[PDB]
Amino acid sequence: TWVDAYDQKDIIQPYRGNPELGNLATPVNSSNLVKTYINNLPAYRPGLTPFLRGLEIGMAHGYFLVGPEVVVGPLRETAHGANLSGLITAIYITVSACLGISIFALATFQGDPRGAYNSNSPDRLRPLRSKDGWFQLSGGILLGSMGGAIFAYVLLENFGDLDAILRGAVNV
Amino acid sequence: TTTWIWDLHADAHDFDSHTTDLEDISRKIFSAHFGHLAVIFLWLSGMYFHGARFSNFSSWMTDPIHIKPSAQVVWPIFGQEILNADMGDGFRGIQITSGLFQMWRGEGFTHEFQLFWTAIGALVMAALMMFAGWFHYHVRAPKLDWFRNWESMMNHHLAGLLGLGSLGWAGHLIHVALPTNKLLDAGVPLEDIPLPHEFILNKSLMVDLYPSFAEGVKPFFTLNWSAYADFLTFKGGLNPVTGGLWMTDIAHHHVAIAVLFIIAGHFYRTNWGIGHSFRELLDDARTPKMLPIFNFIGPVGHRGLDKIFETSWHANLAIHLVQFGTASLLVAHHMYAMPPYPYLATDYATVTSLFTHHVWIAGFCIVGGAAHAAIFLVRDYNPADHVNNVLDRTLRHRDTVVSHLAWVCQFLGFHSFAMYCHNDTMRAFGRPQDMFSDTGIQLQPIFAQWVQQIQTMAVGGVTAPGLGGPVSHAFGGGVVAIGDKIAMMPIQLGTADFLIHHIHAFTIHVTVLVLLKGVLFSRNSRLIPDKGELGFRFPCDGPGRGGTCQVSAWDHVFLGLFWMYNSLSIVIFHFFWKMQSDVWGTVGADGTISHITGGNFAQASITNNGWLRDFLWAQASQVIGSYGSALSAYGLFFLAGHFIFGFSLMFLFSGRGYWQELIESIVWAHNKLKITTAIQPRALSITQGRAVGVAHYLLGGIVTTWAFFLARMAAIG
Amino acid sequence: TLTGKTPVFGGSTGGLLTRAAVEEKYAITWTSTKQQVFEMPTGGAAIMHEGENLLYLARKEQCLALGTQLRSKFKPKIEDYKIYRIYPNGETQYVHPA
Amino acid sequence: MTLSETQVFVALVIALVPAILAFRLSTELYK
Amino acid sequence: SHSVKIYDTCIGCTQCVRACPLDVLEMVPWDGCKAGSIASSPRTEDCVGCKRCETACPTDFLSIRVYLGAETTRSMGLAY
Amino acid sequence: CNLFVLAIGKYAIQRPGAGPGLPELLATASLGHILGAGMILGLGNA
Amino acid sequence: TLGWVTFYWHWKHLSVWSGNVAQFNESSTYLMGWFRDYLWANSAQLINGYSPAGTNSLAVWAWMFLFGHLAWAVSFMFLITWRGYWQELIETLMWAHENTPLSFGYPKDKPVALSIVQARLVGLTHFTVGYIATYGAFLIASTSSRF
Amino acid sequence: DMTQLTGAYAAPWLPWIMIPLIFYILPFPIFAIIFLWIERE
Amino acid sequence: DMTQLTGAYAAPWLPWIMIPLIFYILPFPIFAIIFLWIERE
Ligand code: F6C
Ligand code: CLA
Ligand code: CLA
Ligand SMILES: CC1=C(/C=C/C(C)=C/C=C/C(C)=C/C=C/C=C(C)/C=C/C=C(C)/C=C/C2=C(C)CCCC2(C)C)C(C)(C)CCC1
Ligand SMILES: CCCCCCCCCCCCO[C@@H]1O[C@H](CO)[C@@H](O[C@H]2O[C@H](CO)[C@@H](O)[C@H](O)[C@H]2O)[C@H](O)[C@H]1O
Ligand SMILES: CC1=C(C/C=C(\C)CCC[C@H](C)CCC[C@H](C)CCCC(C)C)C(=O)c2ccccc2C1=O
Ligand code: SF4
Ligand SMILES: [Ca+2]
Repeated sequence: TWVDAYDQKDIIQPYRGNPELGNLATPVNSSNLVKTYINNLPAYRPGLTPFLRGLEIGMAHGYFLVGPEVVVGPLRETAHGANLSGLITAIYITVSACLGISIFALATFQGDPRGAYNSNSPDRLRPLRSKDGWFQLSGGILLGSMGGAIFAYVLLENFGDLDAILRGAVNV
Repeated sequence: TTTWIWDLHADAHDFDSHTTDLEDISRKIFSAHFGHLAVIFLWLSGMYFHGARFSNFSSWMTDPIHIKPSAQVVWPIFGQEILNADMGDGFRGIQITSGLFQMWRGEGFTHEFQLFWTAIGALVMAALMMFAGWFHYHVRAPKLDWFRNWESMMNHHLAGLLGLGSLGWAGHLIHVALPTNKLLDAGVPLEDIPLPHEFILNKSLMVDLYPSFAEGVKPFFTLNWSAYADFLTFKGGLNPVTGGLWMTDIAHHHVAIAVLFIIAGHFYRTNWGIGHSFRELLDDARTPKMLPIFNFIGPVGHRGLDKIFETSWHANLAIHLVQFGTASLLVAHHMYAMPPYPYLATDYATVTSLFTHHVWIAGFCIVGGAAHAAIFLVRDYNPADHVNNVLDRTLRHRDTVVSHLAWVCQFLGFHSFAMYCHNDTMRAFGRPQDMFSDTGIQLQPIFAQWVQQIQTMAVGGVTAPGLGGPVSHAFGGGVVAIGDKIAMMPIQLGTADFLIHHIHAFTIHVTVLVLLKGVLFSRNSRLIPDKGELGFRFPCDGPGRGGTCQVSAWDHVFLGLFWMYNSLSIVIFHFFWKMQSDVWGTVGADGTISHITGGNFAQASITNNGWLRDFLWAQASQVIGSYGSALSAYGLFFLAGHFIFGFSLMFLFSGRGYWQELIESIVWAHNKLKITTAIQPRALSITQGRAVGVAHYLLGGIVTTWAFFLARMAAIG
Repeated sequence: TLTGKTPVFGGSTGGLLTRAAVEEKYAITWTSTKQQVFEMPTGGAAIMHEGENLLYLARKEQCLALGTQLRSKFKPKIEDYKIYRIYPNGETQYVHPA
Repeated sequence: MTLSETQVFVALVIALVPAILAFRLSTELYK
Repeated sequence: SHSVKIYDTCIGCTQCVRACPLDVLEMVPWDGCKAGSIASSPRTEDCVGCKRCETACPTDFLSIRVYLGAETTRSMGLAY
Repeated sequence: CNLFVLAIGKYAIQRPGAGPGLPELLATASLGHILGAGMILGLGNA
Repeated sequence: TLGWVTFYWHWKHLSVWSGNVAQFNESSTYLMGWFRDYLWANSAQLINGYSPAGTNSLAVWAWMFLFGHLAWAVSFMFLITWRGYWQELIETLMWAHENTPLSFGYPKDKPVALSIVQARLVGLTHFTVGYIATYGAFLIASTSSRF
Repeated sequence: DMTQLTGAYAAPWLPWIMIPLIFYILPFPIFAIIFLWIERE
Repeated sequence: DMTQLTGAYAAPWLPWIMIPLIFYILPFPIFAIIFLWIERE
């Protein structure tokens, strides 16, 4: 009754062909579409310097973090005040997150680290295995998210001239 | 010891705890079900007898707008006859909130002998149930292949129990309840109402109420069914005299579902080759036979699942308790919004009590469905039957299921409840424009508002041209008024309704999280790899591994009872405030609606302070100002429910090691005066102290809400 | 140094984690006389092979709970199970029976 | 009158369904 | 780690060794009781502290006592 | 009537268990009265 | 016990200071009189410190009143639910973190549930903070708004 | 109306963002993705 | 006076800077310093 179980093909497989590992190979973690997308995100893109990983992660993140306080925050009744409070929110979150990245690296990499950053760890999802990769990612995320936030701030502060550009009103 | 006394009452009705033979277990179950039917028939005999002998039912049937229903009189001892309140019509009793009078009027009852002969028939059929339980156990008990005939049981319960039950009730509606309620709504007094057999003997007496009866049963057999379209109607809306549903819609309902259920009772193959079998339906639900969206369920699929239903009574009790929760939740939501009984919707004490009762019945049944799901996995589940099927694969990704549920519970708790704490803080600051409100930062429930607009546009008649009125007036349409009292009106949904619905989604998802983690980790976990060998119900596995208190599947049912209580209390509080604020009230002589609490749900229910002040503090003035009046039993039950809640925390917060060392000193003082007993005084066990603490917590909290709901609605409702 | 077929198993989310590769691991090896279904301590059902088996587990309590099931839930009993502790440098220590 | 804003947003949401089905047809046809 | 002490009231019934899910306890020959054997705790660094051995001990008071000590990864029962 | 003839013309094709014959006639006649009642009422209003 | 002591001191003195010392004398002999005339009657301006009608100087005491009711309720989680429920929940969260991409953090200290003694202490701390912040807000706001 | 691009249709902000997205924001990422696809070894 | 936080006491700019410093500027550096103190080996 159970003898022909595990003989027909199944789209759910043991993770890395090992049924003793505590994971499964699903379409969400192991299909060709999600592996092409996730492994080419700047956290995982092969060959990148740790700083350039941080710069792309920062520039994407600081850009959208200006957004929420501009539209729904306490300064939202005036345009110039809402853009400033959205910029300061993205600045404060970035400094706090990059302080957390730095003190993570100062705490984890003391001798041989415990857990996923140990020298024996086969953690494919956590590949930044040295402290100089973490400090360069910290500086990359800081500079990228500061730049992405002030880019969103400059676009939103000049929204009246930027809307006139995108409607051809500058050609009068 | 005294532990044997408590263990005997707890080991009473679980039958596989004895010698486990399935045929003898199935026979004790089949005859105990006859005994529980005799208890229901004995309780139904009491409600019809107290309705026939101790009521104002004949007085209430004359004018049901100004008479309060009473069916319980109280003896004059200890001064307790103050609870006999004036109901109108000179009758002194207790205002009942069960709605028996509105049920009996819609069924066709007109006198107090018809309720008497219904009470005799329930007293007779209770004696017939406790003979069938004796006969089918002590004399002629069936054997196991009779219990395992699923296809015959499904065919006989769809077509025979539900199909012939609702066809037979459609016979009572058409020949008794349709003429009796048509004459009552056209204003005919109760001396002039014919007794319900005269609508059959005098066939001509039903001709002038329904002219299609002169043409007989002949259009039914010739499929000229449109001849009957005056007593079987697809109307919709409410009766403007009673506020109930149209009785001709009720008859055509119980006709259409009768044909649909008798058709459903020919689906399964029993003795004649025709039909589907349960095994062939379950052995085919697998890859590659399913849709390609469901390729994840694998090649075995549902193939090993029919051995569950061959052997496990607990697994069938798990499904059936869940669906009685689904049915009782439908009974709660559909009977307030489509009120099916005459003069029900304007009896606000009854609409409150009927919603609240059937919500609470459903919530206990859902916890029992998860409790007996965990009993099946511990006791009845054999892993050899389930290799790579949907039961085995669910247990092999239980860490993904519980951790994804734990995330969405945290998301729902932040994005529902912490927005109330945002709103409390913004209002205290004097920044109401920064609140989540209809006048601040709006959260319009646009998908529910879209459904309400669809449900109104469907009748006209874009997608249901056959109705005249709406399916419910809660969706749209207009105001239905009975006796200058609102029966049902459109229920507007704003930011306060977006927030409370995501509170409900939060508290249900956590209750699922407590119960599903108890079921999925009932046999083993990374902490206790042999948890199933310790049983379904055990206190812990010692203070080691950090501490393993409440790892058993029983203790997750214990924690799930608190979370069900917390979930359903907010559900009935949402109902009680929103109906008083936006639905119930009075149509004035001007033409304007003045609700009970005046429309304050939209602005005050968005903070915790408004629920404390405008709901809890304001509306409890009837239950605390009831001393020295007829509602004083509610005032005593209000404080009594507060007592048992605080009393329950002695059992929940403490442990039995304290109480056992406290007992030895009292055992010492009893021994110095030579009055010792043989049965040795023990503290309650760790599981007994949890069971006592959760039972008194739920009793204390529900009785408090019951006294608060019923004292307010018996005064101003 | 450790012989045995891995039991037929589709994998689960209850198996080995980061601790198994960086601190310590455990393996239980037993012989069976027939192909039969057992319950994994990590949840679910696996199929042991006729002959020598080998299963890697995360805790020593999971291997001893499997050996308790092998001694008590199968006729004939499976008593010959050996439990090892595997260190990340490959150093294998024989811990049960001692 | 012409389309409403809810009609345009319905068409944009529905068009994600042939966008996904063309992606899985393109990757099935080959690389 | 925890501390598992075996006292000389042990009647050598081997029930603590059968109850232990971590194989902490074994029987050694003693000549101090009728059964000729006493419980010992050699692998006490594997003890999780479940106290299943004390639940199994028939001697009044218990011949085996577990003292919860310093928490390690093994004594906390962590698979992660 | 023409739906009952359709039932005995296209449901000697669909049924694995035929003959336990007597009762799949009663099933095929029952489905003819079901599809007959739906089509007569369907054609009754077009 | 100190709840019963300070309830009696406050209700007797609120009756003496208002001149309504008689109203203490019929109502203090039954428990509804403490419930209706001390707890319910003196809560009226405290819970109106902010409302849809506006905010006033009792708003910090109304907010602390709900804050104290909240901390008392968080207490019941630590006192009714015990350890091994939470320890098995943390293993599923430790599973989810290890198998989630882009989550580069990893706990240096292994996450465990709070110990049996610790959550009796944590639950008693939330109970006590919830006890004192509730009554302390009620004692200030009911006395200072009546006098 | 006559001095700049407007739209008298439903959601007139949609061409305001879609034509920048389709024609000069997304093409260089799409050209870079296609370039990495045809150069990979 | 009634529209914003003012101070009619000496050095009213002191709560203008001390409450930002004490409550949301300095705590995350202090939490980071304490975190490095309790994690160091
Ligand atoms: C650090 C690192 C890390 C990471 C990375 O890296 C992470 C991540 C994850 C993911 C994966 C997920 C999803 C996300 C979410 O949604 O959720 C929220 C959260 C958050 C938001 C958190 C996050 C955090 C971030 C990332 C960081 C930040 C930091 C700051 C900013 C700094 C500052 C500094 C100063 C000094 C203060 C998760 C989660 C969870 N958690 Mg988990 N994390 C962690 C941390 C932590 C800690 C400490 C604790 C204790 C409290 C916990 C807890 C928890 C719980 C209960 C849960 C859940 O439920 C979830 C889950 O599982 O689902 C499924 N967790 N997380
Ligand atoms: C059409 C015939 C028929 C009918 C009406 C029923 C009805 C019932 N069966 Mg079922 N049963 C049937 C055929 C039928 N059975 C067959 C053929 C099998 C073998 C496959 C079974 C095997 C079976 C088992 C193992 C069990 C039942 C149970 C039940 C009860 C459901 C639980 C309940 O409380 O219902 C709700 C009750 C009502 C809706 C009220 C109406 C029911 C009345 C009071 C029953 C007595 C009247 C009369 C006998 C029914 C009308 C027939 C009469 C006109 C000739 C219900 C009385 C359960 C039970 O409770 O047993 C006592 C149960 O455990 N049945
Ligand atoms: C059709 C419904 C149904 C059926 C047939 C069963 C049957 C069973 N249940 Mg299940 N269960 C159900 C619903 C049901 N239950 C529901 C709704 C819940 C959620 C509360 C549960 C949760 C549950 C748990 C947690 C357990 C069971 C167990 C059992 C088994 C033994 C029962 C026993 O010995 O208690 C005998 C009855 C009592 C001891 C009565 C006590 C009930 C409460 C505390 C008192 C009533 C309060 C009252 C309404 C308030 C008035 C107070 C006033 C009088 C002062 C038996 C197979 C047990 C078992 O052994 O499974 C292996 C077990 O541990 N059930
Ligand atoms: C839908 C979808 C999705 C998603 C996506 C998303 C989520 C997006 C995002 C987006 C974003 C999130 C974006 C970002 C952007 C950013 C940027 C692009 C930035 C830039 C920057 C700059 C430019 C800056 C500069 C500077 C500096 C650096 C310094 C100095 C100053 C200045 C300002 C000059 C996916 C794919 C999943 C899938 C499919 C669909
Ligand atoms: C589980 C559900 C998750 C819920 C997530 C909730 C997150 C926060 C919700 C805010 C998002 C929507 O919030 C939306 O914002 C706009 C802009 O302020 C509000 O806009 C409204 O208030 C602002 C006040 O300045 C005015 O500019 C605007 O004229 C008015 O319409 C809308 O009332 C609100 O609907
Ligand atoms: C108070 C308390 C006790 C003590 C409670 C006890 C001992 C219950 C005693 C109840 C019995 C029924 C008292 C009555 C004894 C006789 C039955 C009296 C006969 C009276 C009849 C003639 C009416 C525990 O044992 C306990 C255990 C675990 C956690 C918490 C607690 C806990 O809080
Ligand atoms: S405190 Fe009680 S329930 Fe918890 S481990 Fe100890 S004995 Fe068991
Ligand atoms: Ca503002």
